[PDB]
Amino acid sequence: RPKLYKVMLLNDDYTPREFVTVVLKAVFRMSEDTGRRVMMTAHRFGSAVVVVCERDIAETKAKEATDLGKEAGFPLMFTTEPE
Ligand SMILES: NC(=O)[C@@H](N)Cc1ccc(O)cc1
Repeated sequence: RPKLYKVMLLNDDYTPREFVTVVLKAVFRMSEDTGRRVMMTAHRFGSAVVVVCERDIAETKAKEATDLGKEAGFPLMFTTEPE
């Protein structure tokens, strides 16, 4: 029985709010609306659960989404943690 992993969106003071949104759309197939809501959830409370899936997939999507911010000169960070 594989363990499932939460992909966590973390907060920072630098990454633009709308950039986080379009990342969430592109990588996690969220709409504009859901993207804003999740993005703001991290914005206020420090973090937010984006998705929960198999480990290897969680790691892949966390890396992709983080690399988008990274190569843009942003500290945007997606992590995985187990449940
Ligand atoms: N520009 C800002 O004010 C950031 N707090 C926006 C942001 C929200 C959520 C995040 O996971 C990351 C960044």
